[PDB]
Amino acid sequence: GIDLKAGGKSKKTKRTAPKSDDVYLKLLVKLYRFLVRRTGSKFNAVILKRLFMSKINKPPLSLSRLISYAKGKEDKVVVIVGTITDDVRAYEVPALKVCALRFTKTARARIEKAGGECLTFDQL
Amino acid sequence: QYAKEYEAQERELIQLKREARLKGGFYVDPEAKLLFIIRIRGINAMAPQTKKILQLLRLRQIFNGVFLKVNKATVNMLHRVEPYVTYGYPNLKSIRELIYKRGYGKVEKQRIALTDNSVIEQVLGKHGIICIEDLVHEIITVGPHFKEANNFLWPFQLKAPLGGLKKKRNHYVEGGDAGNRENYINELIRRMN
Amino acid sequence: VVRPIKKDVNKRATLKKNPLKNLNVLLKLNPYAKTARRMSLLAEAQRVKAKKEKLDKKRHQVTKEEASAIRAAGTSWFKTMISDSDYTEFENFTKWLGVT
Amino acid sequence: AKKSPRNPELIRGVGKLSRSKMYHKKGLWAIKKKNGGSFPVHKKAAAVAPPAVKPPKFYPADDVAKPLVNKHKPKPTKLRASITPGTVLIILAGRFKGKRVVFLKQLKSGLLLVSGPFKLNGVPLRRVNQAYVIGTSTKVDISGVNVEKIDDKYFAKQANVLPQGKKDDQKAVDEALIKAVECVPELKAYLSARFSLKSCMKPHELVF
Amino acid sequence: AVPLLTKKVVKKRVKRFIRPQSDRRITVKESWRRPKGIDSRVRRKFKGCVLMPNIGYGSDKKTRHYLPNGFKKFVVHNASELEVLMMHNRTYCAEIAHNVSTRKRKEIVERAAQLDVVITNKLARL
RNA sequence: AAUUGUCGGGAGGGAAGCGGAUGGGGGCCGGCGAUGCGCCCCGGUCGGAUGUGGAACGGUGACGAGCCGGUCCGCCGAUCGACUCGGGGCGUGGACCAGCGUGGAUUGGGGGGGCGGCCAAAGCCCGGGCUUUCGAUACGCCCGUGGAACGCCGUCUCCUUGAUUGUGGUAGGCAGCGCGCGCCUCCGGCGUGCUUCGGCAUCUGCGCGCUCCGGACGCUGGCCUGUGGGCUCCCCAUUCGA
RNA sequence: GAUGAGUAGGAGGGCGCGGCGGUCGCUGCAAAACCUUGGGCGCGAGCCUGGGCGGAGCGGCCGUCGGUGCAGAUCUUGGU
Ligand SMILES: [K+]
Ligand SMILES: [K+]
Ligand SMILES: [K+]
Ligand SMILES: [K+]
Ligand SMILES: [K+]
Ligand SMILES: [K+]
Ligand SMILES: [Mg+2]
Ligand SMILES: [Mg+2]
Ligand SMILES: [Mg+2]
Ligand SMILES: [Mg+2]
Repeated sequence: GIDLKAGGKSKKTKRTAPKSDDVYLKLLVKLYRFLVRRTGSKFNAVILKRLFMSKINKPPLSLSRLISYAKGKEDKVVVIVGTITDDVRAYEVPALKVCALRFTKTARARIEKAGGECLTFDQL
Repeated sequence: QYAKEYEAQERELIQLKREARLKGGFYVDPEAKLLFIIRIRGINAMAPQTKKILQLLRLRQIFNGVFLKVNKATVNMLHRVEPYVTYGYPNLKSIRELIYKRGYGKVEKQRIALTDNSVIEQVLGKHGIICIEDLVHEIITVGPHFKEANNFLWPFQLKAPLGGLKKKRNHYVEGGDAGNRENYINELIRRMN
Repeated sequence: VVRPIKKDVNKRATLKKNPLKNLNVLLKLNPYAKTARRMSLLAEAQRVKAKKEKLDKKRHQVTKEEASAIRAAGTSWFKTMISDSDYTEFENFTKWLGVT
Repeated sequence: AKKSPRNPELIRGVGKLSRSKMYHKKGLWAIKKKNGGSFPVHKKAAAVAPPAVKPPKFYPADDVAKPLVNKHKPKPTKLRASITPGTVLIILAGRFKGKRVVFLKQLKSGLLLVSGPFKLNGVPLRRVNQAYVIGTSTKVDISGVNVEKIDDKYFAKQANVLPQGKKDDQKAVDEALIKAVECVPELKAYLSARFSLKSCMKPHELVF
Repeated sequence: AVPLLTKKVVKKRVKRFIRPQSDRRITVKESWRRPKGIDSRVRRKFKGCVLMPNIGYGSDKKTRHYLPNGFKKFVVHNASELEVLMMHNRTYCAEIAHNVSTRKRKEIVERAAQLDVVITNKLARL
């Protein structure tokens, strides 16, 4: 015998792939698996890990909060693994470069009118 | 250089003993700085303190062996588990044979056989240990990086004793096997390796 | 930006051979073992040849006076080693112990 | 060209001399001196271009696996020290089991060439495996026996009737063998009689 | 066809795992069922009792599912289905489904002979 | 299906059945177990350029140009290639099962040698002195750089053996070492430095090779329709378990 | 590379039955069912197949659904 807990095996469970059946999400997962393997980038690793997460673990970000966080960094590409929703409490929308899994119609229209772009993760 | 150093050390010890006799006094040998400890009892029906100490010593299986630097703390820890282990002062031959035949290094928490000096260099290169002989010298002399080298060494998985044991339920002093058998651990290592 | 592709990572584990038996593995792990073995064999051959020829030298590491001092010290040490107590502290058992 | 080995081997894989002595004996210093303090550089041998193999007539649907290189090459079979030319051997197996024969030489394949002689016990020039033979202490002079032209190819099958040439060769070889045997008294009877184990005979105690 | 498989087939156990007491009670069938009784000696693995199957008996993956002839089985219902094995004749053999008629079996056999595809039961309904 | 009759096989000293291992008998199996491959000669069929025209068409580009390209058909030269076409020669070759050889891994034995430590062994023997006994002719002590042979412990090494086993399949890698690149009188010797005076990874570079070197290869035999080989099938017997 | 006990209990991956939406097939040159010291695959639930009988239908695969898996209940009915 060997004095080990559960024979030395792990007892923690984490996501290793998306539980969703979305083919586009699967393709994104393949893309970022390749990126993580062949670049060793911490950003890519974080993106890959978040691509596996459930719905409640990918909460949306409001447009007003996005503007507040992007203030002073409009030249950088803001990236969220989740949805971006419109906020009727935000009056002035600056030009922003935004990447997300999905945009609501109102948020996309407001960003495009303000002069930004809505990007997917392949474009990112 | 290491071989010359070992030979010179043995000669110096003999000369010191002889000169002490000639002067008519006594020469007290330096206390052992290194111990080799072998677990001799199974994992059944373990007391909490004994089990915890054996885990801290990295002796999780019967007939596992490990080196241990001699310290007040380590000696007091070993005193608590004395009935479950037998230990002593390893020889240069014992250490060399153990590392050569059953020496496995820990790389990324994996057990890799020491088939090349590159395995040792990858882990202990920062400390100047890049060869099996360097590792042996560090272990035997208890050098500055002894802790790193010893932790790098995976616990030795020794076979059952070739000639058996006398009685593992009694101390070595009473004619059993448990406890400190000092210089006599080397013959046990011969039979167990 | 991708790092260079790797094709030689999936190498089969090298079989472990005991250096104490085969020479090549021992030399690979420790080249000085070759010199150690050569010197040991040559020294043994020289000793055997000297013993056979019976022309061995008469070597004296220690001079005569120091050898005599060593012998005297050893004799004194052996005498104290075999020395025994007088057993005079046990008065009630003097006759039984034979001190008288 | 050096006519003697520079470094005799104390044991297998260890030389008697060290690297410095080997340098001195090989004379690398001499070569450096003669070439001007620098070793002569020799260009790598040019590889032979592969032949223009004709295109295959078939294309397999699977990629056959090429075995990995094995670096071990077999060595010649060893001959036991107890077996020397002229030694009397006891056959332990086959149709001639128990027969006592004379050993002549070891062939290239490692088998032992033996003769009865044929007249004495009916055993012809034959090959016997060393593993099925017992070497005795009895030796007979075989200096006058010539078996140079006999080798492993003598017994090769051409694939019922024994050629007369083989019989003549056996007679010629056995003439000298029998003449040598006649010198030792009772050796004729010894060779004509087979070996057998009787009651209370222990092979592990018999000396042979 | 020369089979591609080279490793020898090794079976850790060739005996069936028969249900306990199926020899005793007719109503108890042979198909394996793991005992769940609290006192069951078979469940407790008492020596000399019925053996229970476990993953340790698993076949070597290289030789798994390989028939004694060195090929793998594939059930074919018609000659059209037969052609799927054209590029795998060194690893796969065809077995004609039990319900195929003799008339179609003849055509399947002829096509397999043309394609060098091994049939395990080519003599059926002949 | 339970259950029953008949025939055939088999077993049975106060249960039967069952797990594991062989064996006897029976039953079954020919993808159960190959006969091809390469190089030549002869004969028979089918096609043969990078040349020249036609039919349709493709890759890329931009479902444009340009460039490149394959399939089929018709001709001048070229006189070659192929055939699961036939015949004749040389070489080589299969499944399974055994024996043997040389080696790797793991492991259990047997026979030696060198060195060191000890009261710098103890003892024994050789000489020089002292001592003088009851189990009567002893115990004995030291002086010699006196001499052989051990004992235990430790350590370094050589040789020789039995057993189980070959997992992988694109590497001439790593480590160590020989021959040539100089000569002589070739069991060896000749140069520069450091040495404990024995020796030393100090000079140690290339080409070609060898090995205990990134996991077994080689040879021979038996047999292939047989009273052969195999079996997870069936009935039994036996040892152990139950 | 390390490792392997499991009642109550939890979970994962699989086997099997009957329908529905699709898809690919089999069958009077013999389907289902049943029978068989024929053979084989899988650790296993099970599956594939030879032979027989039977004499009219049946199966694989992807989704999806359910009155979907028995050795027991002094269980039910029938039979012995
Ligand atoms: K039953
Ligand atoms: K289990
Ligand atoms: K072997
Ligand atoms: K269907
Ligand atoms: K069946
Ligand atoms: K269904
Ligand atoms: Mg272990
Ligand atoms: Mg106790
Ligand atoms: Mg019935
Ligand atoms: Mg229903």
